[PDB]
Amino acid sequence: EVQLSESGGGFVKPGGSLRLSCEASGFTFNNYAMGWVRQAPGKGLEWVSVTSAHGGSAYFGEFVKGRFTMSRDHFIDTVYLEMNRLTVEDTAVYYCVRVTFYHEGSGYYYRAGNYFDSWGQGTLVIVSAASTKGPSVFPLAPSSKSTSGGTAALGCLVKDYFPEPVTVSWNSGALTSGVHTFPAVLQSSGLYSLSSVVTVPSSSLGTQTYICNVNHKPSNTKVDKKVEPK
Amino acid sequence: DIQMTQSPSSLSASIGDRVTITCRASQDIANYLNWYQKKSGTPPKLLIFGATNLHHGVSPRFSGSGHGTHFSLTITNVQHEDFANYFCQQSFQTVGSFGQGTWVDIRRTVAAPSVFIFPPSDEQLKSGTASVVCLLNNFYPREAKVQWKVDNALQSGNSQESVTEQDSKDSTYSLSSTLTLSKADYEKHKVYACEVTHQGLSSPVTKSFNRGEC
Amino acid sequence: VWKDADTTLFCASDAKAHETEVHNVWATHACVPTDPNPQEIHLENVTENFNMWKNNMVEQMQEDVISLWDQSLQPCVKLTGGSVIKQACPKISFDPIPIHYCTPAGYVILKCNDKNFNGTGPCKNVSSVQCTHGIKPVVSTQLLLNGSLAEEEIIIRSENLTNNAKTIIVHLNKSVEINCTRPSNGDIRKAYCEINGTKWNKVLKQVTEKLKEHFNNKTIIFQPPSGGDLEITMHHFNCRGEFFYCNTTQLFNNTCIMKGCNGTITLPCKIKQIINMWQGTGQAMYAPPIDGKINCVSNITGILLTRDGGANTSNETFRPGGGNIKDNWRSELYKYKVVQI
Ligand SMILES: *[C@@H]1O[C@H](CO)[C@@H](O)[C@H](O)[C@H]1NC(C)=O
Ligand SMILES: *[C@@H]1O[C@H](CO)[C@@H](O)[C@H](O)[C@H]1NC(C)=O
Ligand SMILES: *[C@@H]1O[C@H](CO)[C@@H](O)[C@H](O)[C@H]1NC(C)=O
Ligand SMILES: *[C@@H]1O[C@H](CO)[C@@H](O)[C@H](O)[C@H]1NC(C)=O
Ligand SMILES: *[C@@H]1O[C@H](CO)[C@@H](O)[C@H](O)[C@H]1NC(C)=O
Ligand SMILES: *[C@@H]1O[C@H](CO)[C@@H](O)[C@H](O)[C@H]1NC(C)=O
Ligand SMILES: *[C@@H]1O[C@H](CO)[C@@H](O)[C@H](O)[C@H]1NC(C)=O
Ligand SMILES: *[C@@H]1O[C@H](CO)[C@@H](O)[C@H](O)[C@H]1NC(C)=O
Ligand SMILES: *[C@@H]1O[C@H](CO)[C@@H](O)[C@H](O)[C@H]1NC(C)=O
Ligand SMILES: *[C@@H]1O[C@H](CO)[C@@H](O)[C@H](O)[C@H]1NC(C)=O
Repeated sequence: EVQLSESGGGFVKPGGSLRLSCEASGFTFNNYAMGWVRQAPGKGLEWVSVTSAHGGSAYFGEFVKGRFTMSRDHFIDTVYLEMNRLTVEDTAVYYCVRVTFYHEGSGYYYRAGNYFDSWGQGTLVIVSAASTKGPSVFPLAPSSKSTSGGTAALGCLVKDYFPEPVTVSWNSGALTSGVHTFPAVLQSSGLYSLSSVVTVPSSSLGTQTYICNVNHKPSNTKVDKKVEPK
Repeated sequence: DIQMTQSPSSLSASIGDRVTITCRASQDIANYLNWYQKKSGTPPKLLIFGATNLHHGVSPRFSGSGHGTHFSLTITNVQHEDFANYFCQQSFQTVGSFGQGTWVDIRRTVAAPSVFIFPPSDEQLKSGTASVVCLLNNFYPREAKVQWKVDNALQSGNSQESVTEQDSKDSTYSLSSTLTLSKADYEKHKVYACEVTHQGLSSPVTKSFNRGEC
Repeated sequence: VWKDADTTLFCASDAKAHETEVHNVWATHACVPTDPNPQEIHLENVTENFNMWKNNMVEQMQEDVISLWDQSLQPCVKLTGGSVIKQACPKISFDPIPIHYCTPAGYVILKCNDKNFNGTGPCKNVSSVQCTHGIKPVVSTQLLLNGSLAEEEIIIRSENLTNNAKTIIVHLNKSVEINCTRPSNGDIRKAYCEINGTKWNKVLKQVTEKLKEHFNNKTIIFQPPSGGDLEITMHHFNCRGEFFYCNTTQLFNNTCIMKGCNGTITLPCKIKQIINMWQGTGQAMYAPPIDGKINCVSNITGILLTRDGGANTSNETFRPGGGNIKDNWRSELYKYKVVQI
């Protein structure tokens, strides 16, 4: 059974270099072309690179522009992707893929007409100049003009933290229904910002206490913020 | 060099439906086209290769067709596991390339968003920054437009948004949008409005507040 | 009585001890002299099954040619994965000679003599031989050079012709000369191959008609390879020790399958210092070409093709292939198999 295992993921400064590796097993490594495919946050799959079975040739997606290098080690059935002069736009999950040709007969040579039959689990590369930072938590107070006899919304704004993730519960996990914790957005500052909201009966405001429990492990930050009306 | 364009951008389906995704290449690529499935948390999965060949282990509910520039993926008898993002890929040139993707979500009754606007907390304003948040809660379909207005001036470039995954129970989405201004610029204006456009609304809904108000 | 079997064959040749030509040097040590009077005998009423695509004779020849090239065309610089091998790379004499493959005592080679034998299945006119015919270990892609010709009709060979994944070997019954030249005294790497467009197109038409027999009279189209390594997108071969890369776009030109294109086809070629090794061992770097006229005239005796396929379509599209050099040896060893007494 084919197995592809990536490693070398992590953080790197823009303009910096980072080498990914893919350890292959369950098939004859020397017979197959190998490659890489990535998916950046909020974007689609992107053809990064493929190297021939013989390992003397490699080809790259248009965005690479001479920045990347591939190599393979037949002694340990490993493929490498050296990435240089990385940018924030290169932040993505990178997948190791095995390449199968539509047609037999090319031997060790790479030919057009192929498909990515097997995929690794992927490894995350984050290209950032930011340093570890804990979030500021601000209340999203329920509107005083909240609908009478209806439903009100309140939440917590988790702003300016790095890296991902943060975790958010309400009332220490007591309140779960109606909770929406949104995906973080990457701000121009290079820091992430996230919101968590919950809808509740407007009648419960001024009687019911609502605390959001924010946890950011990288900075070992644990915050509790009571969200009161007005 | 070769651009792959998928259509539609997205579509909804019920269990048991048949749906078709199309892929167009900017030039002839013979049958050198593959289809992949992508679901969050797992890597891409090959479905179809060489335009028409079903990959080993893949359900025959998936089939591919086309030759030249126009291709299609058909999913018969849609199952819950099929709700995913789908990508075409040409392998005709030495360097291959992917389509932009087409995602399939679960059809439900149209639901307009419950809209809420939150002013920046005094706590944050003390830091010299003002974040104005607008919530669009539990709506369907996913398409929604948020338009920030400050003193009725249409904003742009100073907001970001994100959307939840389709809810497993009620099949709805929620959206949060954040307008970020300096404290200076925030104090400099009065009315802050969040204008929401959605299929479920007869006309755009606006929620707003005046800076100095309880 | 006998049975199918695999054994370590030995080779024979007419190599000369005085030659510095590298094939002669290898064969002088590796092979025995040929039999000036070899023993072939018809087998009265014997039907034997052959399978060219599963013939271990091919594997042994592959190993020999790799061995020969290791000793003969060692690069100045070899790059394999994460290592750099430097070795002396003097210019040498290079011109393939025929190699015969022979069975040891206790074995014999059965030879298929059916005039249109396609490479697989039963053969009715069978004979037994001591050794194969003389096979030149010519390494090339797309076009099979300096080989043997089919005796009767053009033969289409494939493990499974309905499976488009399987490679196609077209065996010609009339050869077409390809005249490749790097002329002497701008670019020392610029070369070209000349073919009689009249001879070629007529053969290509015959190949077309033969392919129609197998594919329900469908329209047969030829197209260049859409992409990949240069060694298989181009006609790759070695002439006088120099590695040639020739563009065969003009050879697979459907317009001439009646516009006046009966003239000389001049394929543009390039001699490269850096090559991807057919042996699968990374890339190799050689010194720039020798001075003077570099010339090789060869017989095109076969063609390697891949079929696009397509689920229904009105056409069948074929593109020149190759790269797996084992298939080169298959195109000659197809009618032989080893058996044990
Ligand atoms: C079998 O074919 C060979 C040539 O391929 C020929 O010499 C021989 O005569 C044939 N067999 C008979 C019985 O004629
Ligand atoms: C070759 O001949 C055998 C025996 O008749 C047949 O089974 C096979 O289909 C043929 N293949 C081709 C490509 O002609
Ligand atoms: C080669 O074979 C074709 C049929 O494939 C036939 O029409 C032609 O006459 C043959 N030519 C020679 C020289 O045997
Ligand atoms: C030949 O290929 C066809 C199509 O791929 C396939 O249906 C058939 O089973 C193959 N024949 C054999 C003997 O494998
Ligand atoms: C090959 O081409 C060269 C230059 O075009 C010519 O001088 C030579 O005579 C040709 N050889 C043959 C055998 O046609
Ligand atoms: C090509 O070969 C034909 C023989 O079929 C011959 O008549 C013609 O003159 C050749 N072309 C040349 C010599 O340019
Ligand atoms: C071969 O020649 C054709 C026509 O000039 C050209 O389009 C093609 O790119 C060439 N092939 C290579 C590998 O340069
Ligand atoms: C085919 O040959 C004709 C000669 O009339 C030429 O004009 C055309 O460009 C050729 N097409 C190719 C080489 O693709
Ligand atoms: C084919 O054989 C001829 C004559 O022996 C020779 O001049 C030519 O170089 C050979 N071609 C190749 C590719 O070895
Ligand atoms: C190669 O072609 C030449 C010229 O027609 C011919 O004299 C020679 O016999 C051919 N050799 C083979 C092995 O077909």
